[PDB]
Amino acid sequence: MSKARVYADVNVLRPKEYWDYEALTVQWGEQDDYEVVRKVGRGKYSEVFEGINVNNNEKCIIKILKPVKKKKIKREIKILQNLCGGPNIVKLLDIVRDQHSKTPSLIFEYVNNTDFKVLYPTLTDYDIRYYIYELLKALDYCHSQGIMHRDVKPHNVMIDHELRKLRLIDWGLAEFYHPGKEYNVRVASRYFKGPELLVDLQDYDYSLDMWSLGCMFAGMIFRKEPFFYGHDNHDQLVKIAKVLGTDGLNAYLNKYRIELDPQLEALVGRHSRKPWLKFMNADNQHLVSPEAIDFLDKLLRYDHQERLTALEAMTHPYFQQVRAAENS
Ligand SMILES: CC(=O)Nc1cccc(Nc2nc(Nc3ccccc3)n3ncc(C#N)c3n2)c1
Repeated sequence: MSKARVYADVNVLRPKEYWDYEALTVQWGEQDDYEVVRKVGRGKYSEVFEGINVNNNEKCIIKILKPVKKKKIKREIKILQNLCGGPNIVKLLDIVRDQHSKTPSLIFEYVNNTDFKVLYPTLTDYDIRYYIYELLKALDYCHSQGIMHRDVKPHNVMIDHELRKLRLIDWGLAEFYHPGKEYNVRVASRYFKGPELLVDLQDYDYSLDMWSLGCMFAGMIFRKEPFFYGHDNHDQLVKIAKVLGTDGLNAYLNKYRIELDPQLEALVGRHSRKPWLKFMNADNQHLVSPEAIDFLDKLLRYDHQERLTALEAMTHPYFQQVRAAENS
């Protein structure tokens, strides 16, 4: 049986109303207050437009939900309400609906985000350290609130490079952490799914997000997005193993008394561990310093229990200049 090494009893001492998201009662605003300016994004669960709050004439983000079960939508909302004002946590402005179809839309703060596919490549060594650091404040904060974002990826990290402002967005897949509960493992995006998810280990925790963060951090310094480029869940676990080696995996499996499956276990095969430096070339050599490697290595661990916690990561020597900067 596995659990969390930190923040494990947050939802405990906390009244049921904090996590009993199904007892939530949505207080709907007026749909008109917000007008769609232009489309900017879309997911398999919604469409996203830059909008304008007709009263204050200020920009906003309108997330029009697609047929979602009501329980699911109360989860994304309750969690959002619970994290309001948290370091770098995207702010939920309003909840509205279309009277006829009952189509709901969540109004969020607006961020003039620069696509990561284009942004990331120009970031400097320090920018990387800086923004990862900011993303870490968001994770440590939600983890400390009893919430797993379970879907960390560039697409969900909005960055206004001009203002050097960052926000962790889209808490649809997020979930409340309960000591001992099992969770669906069809979360996160293949390229960021932790090994636990690829081996059916159901009782995971905040740790899952640190693996994803690690994948994100890896792609950034090694300039290889995604880092673990697989074609499907099976290929995902394999692509990982060809890097961390199968022994760590075998040890991982055996420690939690888990057992892969024929085609899977046979698919993975046997692989030696490939050192992190084997991924250094001339397009990233100026970003793969020892502190970077040491920090990455402490995030990308098979065993979710070994991985650094959000709080510890922010103190790793890798971020010392960012921290020293902050103390001014
Ligand atoms: C909204 C959500 O949960 N997920 C979701 C799903 C797909 C795309 C997006 N997109 C998306 N895009 C932006 N900003 C933006 C993007 C490109 C150019 C200019 C501005 N923002 N800004 C805040 C939020 C926020 N919050 C957001 N979401 C969001």
